[PDB]
This record gives sequence, C-alpha cells and structure tokens, in this order.
Amino acid sequence: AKKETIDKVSDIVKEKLALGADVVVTADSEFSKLGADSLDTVEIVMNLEEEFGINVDEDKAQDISTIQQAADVIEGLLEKKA
Amino acid sequence: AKKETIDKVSDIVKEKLALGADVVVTADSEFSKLGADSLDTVEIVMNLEEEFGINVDEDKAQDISTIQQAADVIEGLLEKKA
Amino acid sequence: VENLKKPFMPPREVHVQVTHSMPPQKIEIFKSLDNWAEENILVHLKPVEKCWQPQDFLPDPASDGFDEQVRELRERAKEIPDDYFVVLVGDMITEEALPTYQTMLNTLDGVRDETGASPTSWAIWTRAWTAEENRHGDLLNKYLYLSGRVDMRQIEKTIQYLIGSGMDPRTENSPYLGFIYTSFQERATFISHGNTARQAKEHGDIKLAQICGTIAADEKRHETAYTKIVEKLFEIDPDGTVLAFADMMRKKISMPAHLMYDGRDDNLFDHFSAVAQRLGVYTAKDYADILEFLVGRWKVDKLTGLSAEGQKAQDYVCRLPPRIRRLEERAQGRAKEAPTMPFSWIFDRQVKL
Amino acid sequence: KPFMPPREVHVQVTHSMPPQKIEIFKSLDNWAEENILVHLKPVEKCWQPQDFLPDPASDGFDEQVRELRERAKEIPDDYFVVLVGDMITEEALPTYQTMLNTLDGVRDETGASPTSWAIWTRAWTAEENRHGDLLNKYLYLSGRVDMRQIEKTIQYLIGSGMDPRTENSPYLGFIYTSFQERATFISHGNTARQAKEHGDIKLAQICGTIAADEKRHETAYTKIVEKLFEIDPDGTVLAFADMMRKKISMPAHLMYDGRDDNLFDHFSAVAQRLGVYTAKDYADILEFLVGRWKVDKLTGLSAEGQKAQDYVCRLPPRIRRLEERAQGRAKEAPTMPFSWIFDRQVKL
Ligand SMILES: C[As](C)(=O)[O-]
Ligand SMILES: C[As](C)(=O)[O-]
Ligand SMILES: [Ca+2]
Ligand SMILES: [Ca+2]
Ligand SMILES: [Fe+3]
Ligand SMILES: [Fe+3]
Ligand SMILES: [Fe+3]
Ligand SMILES: [Fe+3]
Repeated sequence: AKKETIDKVSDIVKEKLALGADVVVTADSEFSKLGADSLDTVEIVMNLEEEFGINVDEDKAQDISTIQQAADVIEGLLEKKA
Repeated sequence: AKKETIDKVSDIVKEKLALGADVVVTADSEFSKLGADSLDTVEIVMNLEEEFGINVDEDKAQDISTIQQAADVIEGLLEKKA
Repeated sequence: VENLKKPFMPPREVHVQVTHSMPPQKIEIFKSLDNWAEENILVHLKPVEKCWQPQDFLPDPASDGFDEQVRELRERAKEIPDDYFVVLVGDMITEEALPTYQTMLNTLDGVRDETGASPTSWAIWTRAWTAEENRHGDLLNKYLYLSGRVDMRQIEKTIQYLIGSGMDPRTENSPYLGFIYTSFQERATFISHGNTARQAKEHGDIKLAQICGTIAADEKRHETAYTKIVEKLFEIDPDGTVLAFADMMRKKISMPAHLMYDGRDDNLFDHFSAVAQRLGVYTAKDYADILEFLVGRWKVDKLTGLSAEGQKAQDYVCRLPPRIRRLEERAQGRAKEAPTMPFSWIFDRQVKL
Repeated sequence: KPFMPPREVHVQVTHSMPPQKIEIFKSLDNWAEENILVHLKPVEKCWQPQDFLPDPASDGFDEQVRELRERAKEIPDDYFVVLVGDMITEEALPTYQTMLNTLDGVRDETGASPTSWAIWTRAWTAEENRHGDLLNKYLYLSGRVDMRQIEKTIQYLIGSGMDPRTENSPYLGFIYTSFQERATFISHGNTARQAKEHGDIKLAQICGTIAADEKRHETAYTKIVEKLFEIDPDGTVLAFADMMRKKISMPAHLMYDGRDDNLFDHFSAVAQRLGVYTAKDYADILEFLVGRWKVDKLTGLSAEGQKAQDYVCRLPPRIRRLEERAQGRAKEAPTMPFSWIFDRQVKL
C-alpha cells in the first residue's frame, strides 16, 4: 500500500472497464462490484504486467479481492527484481 | 335363400356381436350397421365354417355386405358337397 | 407442396399424427411419482461398472490370438444359413436406430428429458436406458461386420434410411400409451432374442448364442421396469390406463423398424418379418402371448370400478389373445406356398418368405 | 458413490425463449424446406463406413486388415487419444438428437413429424451415425486401444447426457450447433491433415470425409441463424452474446472412464498440445461467425442489444491475447496414463 502504486492500478482498472474519472475507485473497492467478469479480471492483471514489467503466477491471482489486495502484491514483486 | 340357412345365421350374428335377442334382424342388415370392427367380419365367417362343416375361401369372403349375401354362399357350397 | 414421387423414397407413416392426447392435468401424476421411480425403477439399471461390453463377446484386437479368433468367428458363420442372417441383420438394424427411441421417449409429456441432462428420475432412466441399448447395436454391428456374410454397405444404408424415416408408435405423447407400448415392445425383443439365441445354439455357435442370450437378459430387465411403471398407473388410474391399453392394441403395436428401406425393396420390413415368422423367431402367436402376459401381469381381469367404456375396453383386451391365435391358425391353413426373394443385406442371395 | 461420473454444475434453465416466438419457426417451415434441407445429401449418394474399411466379403480381407494394423503401429499414442476422443464424442449421438428435440419451435413432436425441422433433425442424425460406426470399427481393427474401456466411457457419457445451456431456445441451440459443427470441421481437418503426415492416407481420407459432412451441416446451421438475424436482429445478437458468455461447453465434456475424474480436460489438453483443436481455434470459430452473420453490420438494436453486439465482436482478439499469455506462463506438461490406451502414457 502506497499512493503511486494505487495510482496506476486505479487508472488501469478504469481504462480497462471503461469508466470516466468521475467514477469512484477506492483502495477497498472490489472488482466484481465495479462490473467485471472473470475475463476482465485476468485481462487487468495482464495489463499490469505489461505496465510494470513484472509478472504474476496464477496461484496468487485468485486472492485478488480488491485494488488494495492487488496493489499489495505488485509492491512485493517489484521488491524482488528492482 | 332357404329359411334354414337364414335361421342358422341369425343365431351366429347375435351370439358374436353381443346383441340381445330383442334387436330385430332381417336378411338385409349390414355388419357396419350392427356395430362391429373389421376383425369381427372374419370372426363371424369363422363360426359358420365350424357350424356348417364347410370352408369359405378367403376370396369370396370379402364380397359380403349383408346376411342374404352371406347365407347365399353357404347354400352353394352345401350343394356341391352334400 | 406442389410435389410428385421421387425415385428413391422411403415408406412414410400412413395416418394423421395425433399429439398430446393425454389431458395436461395428468402431467402432475408423474411429478408426484418422481421419488417413486428412483425407488422402484432405477434399481433395474445395471451399474455401469458391472455391465458387459461389446468387447467382452468379440475377438480381442489387442492380443496375439486375434487372427485365429476372427478366423473361427468366420468359420462358424459359414454354417449359419442366410435366412437366419436376414433376421439377425434385421435386429442389428432395428437396434442401430436407437437415437429414435430415446427421441420418442422424450416426446412423452410427463417424463420427457427437459434439458438433455435433467436430474429427474425419468430423464435419468431414459438416458441410462439408452446407454445400455447402445451396446446391442455396437455388438451386433461389429459381429455382422467380422462374419463377412453380409453386404455391410447396404445394411448401413438401410440404417441411414431408417433413422431419417423415424417412427410413430402412435403413443401421442401419453406416458400411458408409451410405457404400455415399451412394456410390450421390450418383451417382444426378449422373446425375439431368446429364440435367435436358442437357434444359433442349435446351429453350433455357442458364442453367438451367448451374444443373443445376453441381450435378452438386458431386455428382461427393461421389460420389468416398464411393466412396473404401468402397474403403478393401473393402481392410480385404473380407468385411464385400461382405456389406453385398449387403445394401443386396436392401433396394434407397430414395430419400431417398420419403415425399413434399402433403396430396392419397398416392403422390406414385411419381407424381413415374414422370414422371422417362418423361422419362428417372432410369430403372430408370440404377439398374442406377449399381450396375454401383460393382461396377467397388470391384473387387467381383476380391475374394479371402471367407467362405462372403461369396461368395454377391459373386456376387449382380455379376449384379444385367444382371438388372434385362432385367426392366426386359420391363416396358416389357407397360407399359400412362400416365394423366394433376394435381400440386398446378403448380396441379393435368396431366402424363403 | 465409488464410481460417479461428473454432473453438470449449474442450475438448469428451461424455456428462456418467449413462447410467442414459436410462431416464427412455424412460419419458416416452408423456408427450411427450400434453403436448409437442400444441404442434406440424398441417402443413395452417401458414403458408408464400409467404403473406407476392409471389405469382409472379399478374399483380400486378411491382408486389408493386416495393413490397417501395420500402418496403425506407426501412429503415436497421443494421436490415438485424440482419435478415441472423437470416436467417443461421435458415438454419443443419441444425446444430440435428443437435445435438438428439446428446442421449442423445431422439436420433433412425434418421432416421425413431417415438419421441415423434424425432417432435418432425423436426416442429420442419420448422417452423423456414420461418423460413430466408422471410427468405432476402425479403432477396433487397429488393436491399439482398449476397446472395453472406450465402450465403458461411452455408456458413462450417454448416461451422463449434456447441457449445452441452450435452454430450449432455437436461437441459442442453432447458434450453439453452428459453432459446435465448425469446431468438428476444424478438428477433423487437422486430424486428417496429421494422419496424412504420419503416412496413413486411408485414415486421412476417413477424417477428411467426416470434415466434408461437417461443413455441410455447418452451412445449414449458420443459414438458419442468418435468417434469425434478418428477422429478429435483437433477440439473435442477445442470444449469440449469451452463448459466448456461458462459453460453448463441448458436448463430450462429462467424459468418464471410471478412473479419470477430469478425463475430458486431460483429453482436451492433448488435443490442445497436438494442435488438433486449440484455444486459438475457438477464437477463429467465433470470429468466423461474427463475419458470417454480419454481426458488425447490424442496424437498430436495443439498449443492451448493442452492449451484446459489441461484446461479441471484440471477443476474438481478446481471447487470442489471453491465449498467447497462457502459453508463456505455461508450466511443463506432465505425462499421464489413459485407460483407452491400456494405461500407456502421453503428454498433456
Ligand atoms: C432398443 As429396442 C426397440 O430393441 O427395445
Ligand atoms: C454429432 As457432432 C458432436 O460431430 O456435431
Ligand atoms: Ca450404434
Ligand atoms: Ca453408433
Ligand atoms: Fe434393444
Ligand atoms: Fe430394448
Ligand atoms: Fe459428427
Ligand atoms: Fe457434426
């Protein structure tokens, strides 16, 4: 959890699920709740990996409950290669 | 048309078609008129063969519409046997 | 519309098609009996694991002995007279048109498989039953192939013509009519395969006798389960069931493969039957015993409190067996010399009708 | 239950189509005769299993079988798995007719109904039966496979049935079938084209011939659906989208041999790996249809009609990326025994 991580994660979920900036996205906000199918979810992750240049095995891709839960795992993967 | 063949046919028509002796029968009453399915048509001739000791061929069997037309074919085959 | 007659036309059903004769209220009866079927009907299914399979009876293609096994199958098949093979191919073709029967069972109002995987006791039965019947087809099919006594191309064409054609047992979407029909129909194939088994045994092929004797074992199991449904319907609706039972017999149980066509013989079924009639595989005398069996099984004679034309219907059914048997005996006496005829199933070699 | 098959894992929905629309199909009865039934090959001109197999009626039979077996020796097991897989699918034909007969407007009401749909269904079923019989006899003669197991697997499948989730809607059903029939077209195209490379041009013909048939059926199904877009552009799109969200569940997906609990998945994985039927194809099958029916060019759809249309059009490229990704992250495939091939092992 840190502002810049949540930044691009908020932006990527917006850009993927076609939402204007007037649409609210908190750390605690959920994926299904924002109207995403199990397919949009895997696509969102696939964008993140291309945006951050690090990738997730799918054995950690099911715990993805919230932006917080998702932006949390990115900060543990970047604290590996960098 | 002798009144000993018209007599013996009446009894067999009644006993087969389940009609009580109260329903009046003449020599021109049809089998469809007296209420019977197609199977009965042969079954009626079936009895006459056993009750007259003569066999009507399958051929001359179907031409029959009434009692006279029937009791007539008995007269002929009793004339070239008895 | 605006039509004529085509060069290669199969026999179509020659009667106006009646549908949903059963009063829609009665669909409930079968919803109520869903849990009953689980308890009394599904138990007549042989768990898949304990079932025989075609492979069990045929040559094992995985072993070295395969070459001899086939070779013997063929040598014993040499001794089986063609007229028997006609009746055998006849069953094989009937059996192979299985899709139709499932399709027909699924026309029946109260019990039809609504989705193709419906968890209702009837849809479970129908599918499981169909699975057991598929084996009859496959096994006779492979055997008839290996024998090399029959024109397999013609047989296969005859099957395509029959599955295209379909059938109308005239069951009119009434599970009364249908299950009575099937009750009957399944016993006919019991007596049918009993005889063919018992005849191949005499022709010296005890392996093929087993094959037919095994199908018979299955058919009895189905017969049991069908008669068991209908028994329940007499116990619940003594009037409707009798009326239906009578209705079926008047129509006469038209055998499911009766629109058989090979592209050459226009009355191919009749000719096939005539040969089964003559071989004593399935006679008119049997059709009587099948009917009479049911009248005893369901206790139609002992039914109480039927309607005004319910009784007329009951009386009709009970006196029908001895009635047929006489008409039958008569026909044999007046019966003319049977002609000989070619059959495309056996490369136009001839047999007696 | 010690020996339980896989059951469908979703509440069954029935008669989702509004009862009024049954009429559409009654009105199109005479249309089907004119545009659909012509895609049936007159029985007299049809090939038959016997045409492709050893002729048991001739002296040459012994050698004919013997060669069949000798060429079959060279075909790697992993291929046989995928072949047995088809044979099993095809042999469960009763189900498909039974499914076609669940469809509201077009169901065979009597089993010999003279309606153009019931004529089609039955005649179609007749042509399909040949696929089963032919692969069946061939897989038998080869002696490369445990025929007892395969036959047990078929009984388990026909018992099991299938729920394509077509919910008695001929919209859903014919779209499904349109799709499904093309998959088997691409499927048998590849297996044919592969057996050819393995040096069995007799078996290549066998598969290529089934493919010829499958195209004809695919033509007639896409042609019905084409009509439904022309008549009900909204309902059809919405249905078309509905199917793809559910994902076309392959008819043989509850496959069970009494040993393997995810037998279908393992079978698929092998076809996936052999490139017989991939996820990339599923995409091209979907995309083909979107072009065929001109879903992109549809005019005047409803508020969520458009949402549905847009969804379908963008779905092909969407899958293909998800696909490509999975291949990169994809772990080393394990080896596994298959009861169809006497527990001999192949790679998933
Ligand atoms: C499949 As059957 C007509 O032999 O009961
Ligand atoms: C009868 As099929 C599963 O090849 O469409
Ligand atoms: Ca079969
Ligand atoms: Ca088959
Ligand atoms: Fe059978
Ligand atoms: Fe049976
Ligand atoms: Fe097919
Ligand atoms: Fe197909």
